Amino acid sequence: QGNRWSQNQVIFVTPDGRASYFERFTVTLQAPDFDFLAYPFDRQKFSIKVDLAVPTNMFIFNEIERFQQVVGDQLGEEEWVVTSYSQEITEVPFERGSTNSRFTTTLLVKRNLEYYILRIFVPLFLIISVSWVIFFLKDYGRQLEVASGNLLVFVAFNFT
Amino acid sequence: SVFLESDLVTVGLAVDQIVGVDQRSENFSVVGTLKLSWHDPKLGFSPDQCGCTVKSFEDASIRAVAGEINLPLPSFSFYNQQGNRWSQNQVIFVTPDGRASYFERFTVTLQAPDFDFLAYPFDRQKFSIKVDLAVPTNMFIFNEIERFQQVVGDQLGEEEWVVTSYSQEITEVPFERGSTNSRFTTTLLVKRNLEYYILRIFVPLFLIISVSWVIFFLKDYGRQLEVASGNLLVFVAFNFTISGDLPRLGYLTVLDRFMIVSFCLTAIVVLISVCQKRLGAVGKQAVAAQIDTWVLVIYPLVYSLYIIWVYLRFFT
Amino acid sequence: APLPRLRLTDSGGKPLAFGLIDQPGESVELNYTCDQDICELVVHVDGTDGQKDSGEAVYRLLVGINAPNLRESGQTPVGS
Ligand SMILES: CCCCCCCCCCCCCC
Ligand SMILES: CCCCCCCCCCCCCC
Ligand SMILES: CCCCCCCCCC
Ligand SMILES: CCCCCCCCCC
Ligand SMILES: CCCCCCCCCC
Ligand SMILES: CCCCCCCC
Ligand SMILES: CCCCCCCC
Ligand SMILES: CCCCCCCC
Ligand SMILES: CCCCCCCC
Ligand SMILES: CCCCCCCC
Repeated sequence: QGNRWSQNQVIFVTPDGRASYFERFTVTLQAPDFDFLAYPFDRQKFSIKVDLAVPTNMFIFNEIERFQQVVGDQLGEEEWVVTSYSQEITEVPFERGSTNSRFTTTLLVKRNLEYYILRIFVPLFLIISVSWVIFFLKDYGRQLEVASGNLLVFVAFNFT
Repeated sequence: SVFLESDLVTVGLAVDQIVGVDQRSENFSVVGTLKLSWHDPKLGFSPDQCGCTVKSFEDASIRAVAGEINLPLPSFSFYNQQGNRWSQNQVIFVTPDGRASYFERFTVTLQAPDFDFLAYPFDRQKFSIKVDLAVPTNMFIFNEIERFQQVVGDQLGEEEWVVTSYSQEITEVPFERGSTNSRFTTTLLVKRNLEYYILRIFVPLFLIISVSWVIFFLKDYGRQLEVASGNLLVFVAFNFTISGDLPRLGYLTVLDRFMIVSFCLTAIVVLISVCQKRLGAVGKQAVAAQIDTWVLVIYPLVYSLYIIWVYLRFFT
Repeated sequence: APLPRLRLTDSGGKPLAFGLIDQPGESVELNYTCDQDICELVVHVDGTDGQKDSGEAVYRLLVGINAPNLRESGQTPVGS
């Protein structure tokens, strides 16, 4: 989606004809497969697809090279946690007929569950307990007043 | 020297202003000046060609100029650059000896995944700026550092980020199509303004907690219940009022943990208050007094133990 | 103020003449004649004998073309 930022872009060739290409990239990718129904307990796939722009009878992806760790480590925490990954070569139909090669990398990801649990669910549980416990009272005016106050507290926490 | 040697480059960098930080995306932006100097007799030159002592090129990169004069020059890049860079006063100038130099004033945004915000707001970070030569070490190598200005310059008024110390260093790193290239690194060590957070957050929180603590001296448990209920709403209101200084990163910091613990204790106060009201209703006032004494003794001990535990697990 | 050094060079820096200190050593003078079809001249005045920070030294410079009586001009600057 839109333009791609590239760094260190180079092609180099030897007298045999052995050639190679390198690029460091930053890119934004469309992903309508996303599905957030189960939020925050949802799980998603981040897939990156590279297609050859030429017919399969001219060029075809044939081997995968692991020149680094596929997903690299970084200091500190991340919002999205990679549980597993994979990399694969396939072939797909091409304009003006025939077929082209495709290389896919896919990351399986989940959220930090402790964040949501501790931040939302425990205070909610305490608020619910507050409205539950007041039914032991036998002075119904106090119970009414505390219920009314607890409802406002609930709304305040919700908008917080 | 039978063996033809390499060219030696003198380099210098100075920072004018840190202009922004993105804590979610993990990058920062900076304004500064860059300077390079070297000597090459192939750049030699005869004054009767122009009647002049200095030849120059303007508003062009080192790569562009190398493609015009068809001689190799020490081109460079910023290693972590994100998007395009804005440049001012860009120039190259050369003498008849072949003594040459480059100048640029820059504004640039740099990726920084090394950031770590667990200890927020008590966290400490590094802003590092890396300049790499785009040519092999056997052609050109950074050899000397020049201090043409103060490395980090002073500005009127306060800043969000305070530089505690800095350093500058030359190293060498592996290069595409083999071999190695030179690297020049400038690193700033930074901390936040602590008085801002302390005065803005922690003192009002302490007063709110004191309000829910002091009410246990009362012996009229209806008043205690009502004040507890009101104080809980006050706590929530203050929390959402300071929500602007609460960055949304997707993981917990120290401050979020303290807020959660405070909220939970404030709600437990209301629960105990309802229990004591019922106990007084049924005619067991002594048990309610004894609960009051226990709460008054216990609660500050719990807060102090939690603070000690946080200090042990996050700062040592 | 101490007497500075004086010299004459073309637009490229090739030296052409140097200043001579007179027997009453309070001024330095220079002289040159034209041989080429077009001559462009540059006058150098420098007091960087050492690294002394003398401060606000100020000198008077008199120059002339086809004016050999520069020592006692008498008339106000004429011509151009
Ligand atoms: C609704 C908030 C949870 C409170 C705990 C409820 C546990 C069930 C206890 C049932 C007790 C009934 C006594 C009459
Ligand atoms: C919890 C807010 C702090 C209030 C100060 C507490 C100091 C400890 C005093 C203990 C007194 C116990 C009397 C029964
Ligand atoms: C979840 C909190 C449960 C508190 C129960 C209170 C018992 C009070 C009965 C008099
Ligand atoms: C700003 C944090 C204040 C937390 C409560 C202090 C309780 C101290 C009891 C001795
Ligand atoms: C370096 C300061 C150490 C902070 C430890 C106590 C944090 C209390 C929760 C905000
Ligand atoms: C990010 C932690 C995953 C869930 C942990 C559960 C602890 C409340
Ligand atoms: C799993 C969240 C609900 C339980 C909260 C208990 C609070 C002490
Ligand atoms: C920016 C001030 C550093 C911390 C000072 C502590 C005063 C409350
Ligand atoms: C008078 C308010 C005291 C606040 C202490 C907690 C912040 C260090
Ligand atoms: C670490 C967060 C705990 C939240 C509830 C504490 C109740 C005393």
